[PDB]
Amino acid sequence: GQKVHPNGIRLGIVKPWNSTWFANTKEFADNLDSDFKVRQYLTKELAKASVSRIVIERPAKSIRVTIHTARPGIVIGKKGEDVEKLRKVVADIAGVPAQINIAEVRKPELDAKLVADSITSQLERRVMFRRAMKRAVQNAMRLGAKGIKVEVSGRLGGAEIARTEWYREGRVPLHTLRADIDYNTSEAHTTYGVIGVKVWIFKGEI
Amino acid sequence: VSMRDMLKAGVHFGHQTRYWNPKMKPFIFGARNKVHIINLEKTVPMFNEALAELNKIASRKGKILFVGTKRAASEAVKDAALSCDQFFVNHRWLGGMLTNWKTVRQSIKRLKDLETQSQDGTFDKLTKKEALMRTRELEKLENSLGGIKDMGGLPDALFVIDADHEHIAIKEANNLGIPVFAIVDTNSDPDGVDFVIPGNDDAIRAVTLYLGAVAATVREGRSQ
Amino acid sequence: ELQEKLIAVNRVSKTVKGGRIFSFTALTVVGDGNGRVGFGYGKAREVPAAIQKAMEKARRNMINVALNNGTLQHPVKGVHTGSRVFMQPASEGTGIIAGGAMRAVLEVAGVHNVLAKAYGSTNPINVVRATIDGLENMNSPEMVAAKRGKSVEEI
RNA sequence: GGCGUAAAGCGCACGCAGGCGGUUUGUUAAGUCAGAUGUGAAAUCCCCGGGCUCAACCUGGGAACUGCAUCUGAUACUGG
RNA sequence: AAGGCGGCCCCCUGGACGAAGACUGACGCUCAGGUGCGAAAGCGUGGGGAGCAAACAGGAUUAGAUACCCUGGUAGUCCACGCCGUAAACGAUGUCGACUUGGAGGUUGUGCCCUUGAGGCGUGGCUUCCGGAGCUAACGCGUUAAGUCGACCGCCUGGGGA
RNA sequence: CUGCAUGGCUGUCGUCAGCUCGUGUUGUGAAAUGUUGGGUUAAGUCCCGCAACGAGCGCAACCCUUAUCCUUUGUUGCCAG
Repeated sequence: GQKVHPNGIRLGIVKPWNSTWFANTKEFADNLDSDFKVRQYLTKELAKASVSRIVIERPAKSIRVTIHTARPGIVIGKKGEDVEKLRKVVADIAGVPAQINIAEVRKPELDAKLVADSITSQLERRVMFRRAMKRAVQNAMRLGAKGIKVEVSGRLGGAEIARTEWYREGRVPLHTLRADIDYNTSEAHTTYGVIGVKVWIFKGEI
Repeated sequence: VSMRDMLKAGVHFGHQTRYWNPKMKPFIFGARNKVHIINLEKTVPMFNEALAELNKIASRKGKILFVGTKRAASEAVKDAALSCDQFFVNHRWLGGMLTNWKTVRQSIKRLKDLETQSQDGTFDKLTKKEALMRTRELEKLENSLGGIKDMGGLPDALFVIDADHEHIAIKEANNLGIPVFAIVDTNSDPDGVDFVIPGNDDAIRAVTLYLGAVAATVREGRSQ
Repeated sequence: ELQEKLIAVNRVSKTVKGGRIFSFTALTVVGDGNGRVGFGYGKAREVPAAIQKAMEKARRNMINVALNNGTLQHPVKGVHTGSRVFMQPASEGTGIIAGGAMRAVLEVAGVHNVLAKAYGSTNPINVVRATIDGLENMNSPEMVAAKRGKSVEEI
């Protein structure tokens, strides 16, 4: 069977939204198309910087991007230098005057997006896929993830037929709404087409 | 520990002839009313042979485990293990207490959560069903693992009332290389048992006699 | 400390509604190069999981055997199921001249010099049973001195 | 090496040739065992040497030719 | 002995088993070739023929129904005397002998016991079901072995062809 | 062009009560046991048993809506006195 998206069923229960601005119907489609391009930019720039999550709010006129990332140093560059040359190409893309922030991520082993990006990276430099999965599971479980499954898919070690090996460890309860199930996803672009990588990460409940 | 005393209990009495193991042919006198009679000039050397080693185990601080999930012998074994401060089993022997210890020591760990977390943190977060759906788990764990809870590792000996009923226990002990002592009726098998002690195991004052002697010779070993 | 071969790895299978659940057996012997030998036989759904379950099952489950200068006492037979197995002590510098699964068992047992021969089946699992069956019933000159109550020039 | 189900127990009996034969003492010495002599061609094989620069190749001495016969003993087992 | 043997009565007759004693004194076991016995069907000569019933006939059923089902029905089934020599003729387990823990029964003898009860204590023979060690690929066999041995015989050596 | 090289997304058996693992144990082994049995439930739901002891994904609950009441708050909604 097909599963509901575990982020999406849990919005306004235990997960919060990422675009958190109000509009009326004139300017709604435009805000969406701005917020798309401000994310489609900041993903392409900060690929090395290890970015979990780009929140956007819109107070007043102005746009306010928070970034969450494993590596604050490489975004802030030196004296900002890089923060401040992000702002003035963001503030074109919005139209309004901008404001970038940063947060850490303390445990990059427990973010779904970063675990997936990680695994997806290793698969493009031709690492054996069972090692790449199984490192990632161990790493989360020694830093106290209550559980974690990962699930790669489709031409693994350059086979001619697609398969999906997956590998749980601990508890991962996806029909429990109360459960914080950090989830995310990534495509590895290899010489054998794409390989897709899901990652769930239970962290406990309420 | 006297042949006089043993005859007053009923240690000579067996099972009916029908139900014998022929491996117990050396430890038999003969039949009356079609019932086998245990030779007690075989018992008394073999009992005082065994209580030699129960003292010599208990001297060097080694843990005895009493076993008796006969309904006759159950309250005897509980009582007679708490006299010497050794460990016991009287509800169900669990398939793989000893061989699968590493797993069982979780449901010990669980019994030492639910006794403490209760009394002392007293829960008083409830729901009210979940107050007594822990009292129903703490009851059912106490029966099963109340005896062995403090043991902290494998025992250095077993003591087994009825070989034939508690055959799972004896069989487990001979994987691990633990010495086994057993009370062995005419109907029972001696083969796994290291020090066999032939005897009635059915009647209650028969059982109380043996545990009398073993209680005694553990405490004398413990005290030194 | 101790030496540890991998003999064989089957894939076995089990049918269900879905189709086939594949699974791997491995088969290992360990030994102290000096007259102790276990064998263990693991199963798991991955292959390195199974070798590991076998290496554990072999360490516990492991038996003594009195060799003589790195070869047998006397010419032994041995049998389990289809596999019959004859082994014969040899002069120094033969090497282990011996079959498939036999050859593993004898190397880590610390036999250096034998003439083996497997008749019958040569199913790896039943041959390492038959080989160990052989080696454990085989009996020293000091054991038979004791049996009969002697200690002669037969010693 | 097998023969209940994989190939394999005659449908069942009687029974001649054949094979096998309880226990004891004596005797015989056919089988059996031990010893001795005769023969078992030379080459070949195997061992220790020697000669071709080495090796193949050649060669000295031995062992072997598990056999057959005759003679003298042994007599537990088999046979008479 | 196997094939097999079933109302009651008579006549002729084979074997088995048990008890106590007497008698011969290894007279034994197995058996290629040989001789005998050998269900049912079938064949021969002559009787018999109720019921049943291959063939055959009609009726149904059915796409068809040369069948299953129905109504009939001939050989055959029965007796006598001959042949045929075969069967999943099977315990799918050659015969003879010895040894190796138990339990529950059945059948048929026999000896001791206030027979005091249709009973208590033993001792033979045949037989049914469980199951131990051991054996076996396993299923299972398991003192009536497929366990541990010995004697003689028969037979097997990929599937089809056959 | 190839869904018969792929990712992603979806239908389907089916909101059916199932599907598995670890450690132990039995078996030369594939495997088995657990997961079966006696009750019961919408439910491998729960209890009792039993060479099994435990764990996970599912079931259930945690979410939205509807069914009664209370508290607060009354315009653009309401009108008992």
